[PDB]
Amino acid sequence: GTVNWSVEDIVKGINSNNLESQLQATQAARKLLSREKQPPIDNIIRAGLIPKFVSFLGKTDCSPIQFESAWALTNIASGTSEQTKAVVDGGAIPAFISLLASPHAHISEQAVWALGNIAGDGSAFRDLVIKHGAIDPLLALLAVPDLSTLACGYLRNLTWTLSNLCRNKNPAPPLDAVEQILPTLVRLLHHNDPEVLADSCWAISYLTDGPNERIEMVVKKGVVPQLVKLLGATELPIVTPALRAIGNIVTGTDEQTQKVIDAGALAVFPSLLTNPKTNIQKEATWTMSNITAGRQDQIQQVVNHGLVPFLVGVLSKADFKTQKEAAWAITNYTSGGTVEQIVYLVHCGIIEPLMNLLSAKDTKIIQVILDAISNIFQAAEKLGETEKLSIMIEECGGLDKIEALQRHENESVYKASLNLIEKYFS
Amino acid sequence: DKKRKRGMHGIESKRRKKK
Repeated sequence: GTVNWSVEDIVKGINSNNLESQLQATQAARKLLSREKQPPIDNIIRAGLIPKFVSFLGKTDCSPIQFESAWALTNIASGTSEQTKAVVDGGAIPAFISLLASPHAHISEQAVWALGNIAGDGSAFRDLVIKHGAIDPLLALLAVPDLSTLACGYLRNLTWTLSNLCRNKNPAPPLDAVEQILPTLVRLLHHNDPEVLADSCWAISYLTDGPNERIEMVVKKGVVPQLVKLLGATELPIVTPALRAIGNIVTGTDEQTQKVIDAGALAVFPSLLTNPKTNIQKEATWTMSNITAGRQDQIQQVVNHGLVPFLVGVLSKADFKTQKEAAWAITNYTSGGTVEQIVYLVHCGIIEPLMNLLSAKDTKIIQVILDAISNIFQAAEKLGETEKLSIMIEECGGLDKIEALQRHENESVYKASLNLIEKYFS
Repeated sequence: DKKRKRGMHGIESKRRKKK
């Protein structure tokens, strides 16, 4: 019937004055665009069909052609920026927003999907969707006493589209729109469906990536405890965005970080710092580095949860990027910590793995490690233990590496290493 | 001391419907 039509046939059917022929041709187009291999998006665009599909969106009297043209346009907007732009240039945004109020749930769902793709292109189309007024009808779709009454797929598509309205930077979404969306996001963040939870966590992670004022908007809604709970989920697709959000949050002020600590996040980190997914270990160690950049009481809470041996472990054996984040964690720790906390760090066996990392090719991590070693030596100076630390660094073969760094291409490395060997290692 | 993400993988921003 409508299977395997040529673009030529589709054009001939859409250009007839027969509404049913147009319906058949539009369904054929939808089926072309929903095939698994190489959907002919550009051929459909070049045929001039987008304006006709957009016009079909407004045929309230023919519900099926509304649905079919909505689906076809959704799939065109799913492609490149140019193809999405072609959909927007056809006037599709206000037409889809009008469909959001359709009495047919499959048609409003399809409009939700289309707006999601359009907004997902980037900041400009996101803000253009917001300017046309999509947020009010979108949120109205979710204004029900219990989300569990909504169809699973309907709710999932709504959540994903909302997440796309929170997505992208330069610029971030309008602050007023974020304020309008956040309550519904919190509600979705407490829903029992894993996909809804994943997309809500992604939305929160987008909103928390920016200046501390944005983080404050999110944190004021009290979502941090729920984020920690989700940080402990079995579903990796949930843990990943939850951990991203928690990290973003701890990039902010010390009080915002303390909200994460008080919610119990640190208790989850023994798993995260040994998680078998490299990305999880990397994100978790980055989060750790930003916590050890906090107050001394926050460093102390890191100590109390027994996380220092886990940092020693990550520094000893892990993907190199994770090791780089761990080096940052150590340098922040040693710069902000007390002498007692730095001594504890040394008693956990930081020196040997720290030295093994001085043979690395990355120049920046060398700078970081030399800064950490310097900090530890300042603590030792306060205790008169500089000589014991010198011996300890020598016995594991570290002095050799430090000396070899004197003859290094980078100037900062040169200065730091020469200063270290001159002031401590004779 | 605090380092932000941009300083120096996500889900797909677009979804094609195949149903």
